[PDB]
Amino acid sequence: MGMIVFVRFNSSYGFPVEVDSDTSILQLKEVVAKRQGVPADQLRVIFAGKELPNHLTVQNCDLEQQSIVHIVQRPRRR
Repeated sequence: MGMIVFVRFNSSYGFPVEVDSDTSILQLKEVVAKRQGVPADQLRVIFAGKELPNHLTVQNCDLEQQSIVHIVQRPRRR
């Protein structure tokens, strides 16, 4: 109980985040906004070829135990 999803932000590897079925994408983004000092509205979550919107929750999308997501910043100088 209590799932782990790994979060990769500007790194080659993702850190473990305890989440559950009710955790939303916006909330997950907020863990990174607080770690990087960047606003959550300038962050996006990409998972298994899908950029996931703020309101979706874990039980409402394909995230499962130990999924790894890639959080990127927008806008960001390329």
